[PDB]
Parts: sequence; structure tokens; C-alpha cells
Amino acid sequence: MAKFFTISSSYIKYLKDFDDKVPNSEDPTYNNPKAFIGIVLEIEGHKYLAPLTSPKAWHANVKESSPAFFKLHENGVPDNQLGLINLKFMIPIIEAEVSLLDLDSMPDTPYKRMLYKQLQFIRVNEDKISEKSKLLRNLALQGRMQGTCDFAVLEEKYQHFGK
Amino acid sequence: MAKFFTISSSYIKYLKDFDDKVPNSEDPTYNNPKAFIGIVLEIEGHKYLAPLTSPKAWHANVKESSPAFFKLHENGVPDNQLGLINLKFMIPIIEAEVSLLDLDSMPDTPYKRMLYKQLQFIRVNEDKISEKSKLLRNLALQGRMQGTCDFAVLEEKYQHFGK
Amino acid sequence: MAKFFTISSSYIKYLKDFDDKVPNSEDPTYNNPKAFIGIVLEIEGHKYLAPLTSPKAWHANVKESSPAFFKLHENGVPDNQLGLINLKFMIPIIEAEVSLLDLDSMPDTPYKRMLYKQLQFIRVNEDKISEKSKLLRNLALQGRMQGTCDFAVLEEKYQHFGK
RNA sequence: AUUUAGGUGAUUUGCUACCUUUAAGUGCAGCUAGAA
RNA sequence: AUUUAGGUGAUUUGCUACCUUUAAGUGCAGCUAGAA
RNA sequence: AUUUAGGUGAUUUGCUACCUUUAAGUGCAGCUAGAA
Repeated sequence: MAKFFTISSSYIKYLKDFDDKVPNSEDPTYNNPKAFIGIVLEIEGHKYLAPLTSPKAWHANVKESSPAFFKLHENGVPDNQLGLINLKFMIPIIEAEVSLLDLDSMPDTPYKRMLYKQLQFIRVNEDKISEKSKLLRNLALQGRMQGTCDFAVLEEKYQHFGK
Repeated sequence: MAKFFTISSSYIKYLKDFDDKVPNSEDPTYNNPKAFIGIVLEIEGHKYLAPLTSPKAWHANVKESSPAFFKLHENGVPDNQLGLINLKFMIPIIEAEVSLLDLDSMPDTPYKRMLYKQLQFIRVNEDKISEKSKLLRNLALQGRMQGTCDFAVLEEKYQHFGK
Repeated sequence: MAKFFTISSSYIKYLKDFDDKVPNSEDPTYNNPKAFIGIVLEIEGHKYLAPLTSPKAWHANVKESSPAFFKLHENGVPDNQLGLINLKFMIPIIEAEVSLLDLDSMPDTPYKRMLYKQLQFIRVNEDKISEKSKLLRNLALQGRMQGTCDFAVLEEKYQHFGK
């Protein structure tokens, strides 16, 4: 619970073949790799990682009640917005295709300090994040969320990676 | 719980014959009929409605611990005092002799807006109001309350109205 | 629980024969006898009383997590420090050798006013004090606390007092 | 309309919390700055 | 009188919370304003 | 990257709380100062 991961580009491409909403893993504008938080949900043998995303203007219109997102901010400093967990684009993973961020070897950077500020807030809210993940998947499967990842198709296809 | 009612004048007079502390229900001074809130208590098959009453000076001396009263005020605006529920003068009712207020059809008036501000506070505290009503009846029957309605005689006599 | 006691000087000196850290009980400079609070711990048939002690400079360096002490202050007035319960020098007692303070009949003095402020703060924290007492004894017996009373020796020896 | 129930603190002014003789003194404020 | 137990955070300055080597990082403040 | 799920209030503007059609309206703010 509450660990940062990166995901192999080839696994991302494999999943993208079946669902184009799977998060982008390559972009020349990315300063660091796409970080995921996990494991946000473990259900029916599937382990899910959810992508982190930096602030965007439309994040202002996100209601806390939406399980598609978990808004992040510094513990006790709500004005210090730290992006959000984009649960609506979480994906099931093969453990061979994911790797923990090597925080204790990464050099001291503004990004690493932000990662730790995010981590404290996530750890304190782990149960809320898992509840939102479970609810979001459940509603999306029933067609009661719009434009999330295709959890049925991803759960049907992901284990055929490399096979 | 937390609904506004009016009570037939004949039922009120019937009960008043057995207990003169039964609330006055009609008066030319009334801008609106005497409103009751209910059902505040259901015990031994008897359903109780409690009268609302507008501010009086002596209400300032009412302590929260007294189950004879439930002071009302606007949610989050304690200085906007809205009278009280006079639990000590609650009465058991016959369903045929009471009527819901027709809120969804009543014309919009300042009185109706006040009713809604009262209703919100009552809804939020419905459990407390019910606890106070039960406690008040229990203490009054043991003779440990001051000048309440005579719940024993009222429960003995009320069902024989019209029979 | 949460009662003030004095302990007979002979019992104190008897225990001091086996453990020199047992609190000094009389000193010509003392305005009042050394007051104890109890019963803070009841374990394996032993009843424990803990000495109260007035402020010392080093009390500023005491951390709340230490079960060796329970700092006292006026309820809701943290700046009004009232010394501490020195649990690390608590002792098992023989009931015949302890006496309640005569709070009912003692004349009103500033010391008695302070005693009552201490009593309120202790009463509100009774469970916390008992937890600290049990933990401190447990850790001291394992050598995980420093310079407390010798609870093993005191519990072995206290009952042969007077025989 | 019907004009404040009694209690819970070795102590308790106001409000509050709590209890309903089948069971309960918490929190805030005020005052207090005592001594081991 | 007797003059600070050690820990719990992939990170943690103060205090607090939590745990008692079988375990456990909460909250406030401080600093931080990073980027997918 | 991927640009707000729908509901819960005899009433409900924003946010929040709550519920996941098996169920659910709390809190803050705004407005209101009504009368038995």
C-alpha cells in the first residue's frame, strides 16, 4: 500500500493496443517517468496501479465525491495542491513489468521532496483511496462511470503479455 | 421523523377535558395554526406530537439538559433563535385527527421559510429530540418533572375520542 | 483511583533499607508531607502509590512518551504547571501504613487549592496514568528504563514490614 | 398559553458534557500560580 | 531529593499521537510550492 | 495526455459530508430574522 512505481513501456504499449485510454508512458515533455501509486486495489487476483498527474485547470471542477479521482495536497496545507491520483485510468499489472521507484537512492531534488509530501498524504488516506478504487471499478463495469479505462478488457487481456 | 402537523380542534378540546395543560390550539391572535412536530415518540402503541412555540423571555433560562424542551435555532447560526419544541406538552394522537402541513403546496411566505429553517435543525437533531421525549415522559410518569401534561390519563383516555 | 495519600515514615524507611531511590518522605524544609497519588497500579496483588513532586528545571526536558513521569497542569491552562507524578519512584504499599489526605476537613489553604486542581487533572487522565504505571514497571523490570525504583526487590521485601 | 427536573467532581461560579436513582463531572471560560 | 527509555513515516525539525522489540507515524506547527 | 458519475434534504445556491440504485443530506458559507 502507498508505494511509487514505474511501468515498463512495452507492457504499456501492449495494454494500449486493447484500450487507448491506458496512460501515456512516452512524451518528450516528461521530465521524469510517469509515476504510479499502488497497490490501490486487489480484486479477483488483479493488482491495480493508478497514475499520478500534475495540476490542470479542469482539476478545479473535480468534486471530492467522484471516485474517478483522488485529489492530493500537502498534509494540513490544502492550498499546496499536489495533483491527483487519476483512478479512472488505473490498470492491472504483471509484477515483472513494474518496478518500485528507488527513493532511497534517488538524488535530492524538488521532485523527490514533492514525492514525499504526496506520500504522507496518500499513506494517511490509503483506505479512502482503496474505497474509491473499488467503487470506481464497480461503477465503470456497470457503465455508470464515463470514459474510464476498459477494466473488463484489460483484465481479460493483460495476462497474455509475453505469451 | 421531523414532520409538521396540525391537530383537529375537537380532539384538542377532548384531551383538554382530561388535562388542561394540553396545548391551546385555536386563537384569533394566531397568524398561522398551532404547528406540531412529530412523531417525536412511539411507545406502547401511542404516537406523540409535540407543539412548537415562539420565543418567550423565560426561554433564556432553559438549560440543554432539560428534556421538557428542545430549543430551536438556525443550523450554524445560534443567534437566530427559532423558539422551541415544548416537549412537556406533547400529546398522543389519533391518526384521523391530525394532518400534515401541506408544505409542497403552501404559498411561499416568510413563515414557510422559517418552517424550513426549523425543519433542518430538527432533522439534524431528531434522535436527540426523541431521546428527550422518552426521558421526559418517563420522568413525568414517576412525578419527577414539573407541570407537564398528564401522560397517564391522556394515554388512558385519548383512544375513546368519538366512540 | 485518583486519591491523595501519605505513607507512614516507618514504612518509607523500611523500604529505603532495600532501595535508596524510594522517595524521601520528610525533610525539615517540607511545608507539607510528601503527597502520593494512588492507586496508580494494581498488579500481582501489589498496590502502587506514586509520589508527587514540584517543578524542577529538568522537568522541561521530559517527553510525554516517557512512562517514568506524568506531568501535571491545570485543566485547560497548560502554562500552569503543577509538578508531575514521578512514577519511576512509585512503591507498593501496605494499606495499614498509608492514610488518605483529609481533604474533607483540612482547612482551606493555597496548597489545598493546588491539590484540587491536580486532582481534577489526574481524574481526567486516570486511565493514561494507569497505563503509564503498568508500562513503566514492565520496562523497568526488563532493564529498559533507567534509575527507577527496584520494583522486584520492593515487591519481594515490602510484605515483611513489622515482622 | 401553560412562566428552569433532579443529579454525576474527597472541591465546582456560568454554560456545556454526562446520567436517569436501572448512573453518570467531560469541555470551554473565569479565577487561581499554591509545592512534594 | 534521586537531574529525558527505546522505537513506529521508502522521507520527518519541534511538540503531539501511536507501540512496548510479538508492535506502532496521527495531528498541529515549521519548512517546502517541486510535476506525471 | 485522455478535459466534473448519478443520487440522499416535504425546502437546498457553492463546496463538503453521506450513499452506490441493496442505499444515503452532515458540516461550513451565503441568504434569511419570519412566529405557534
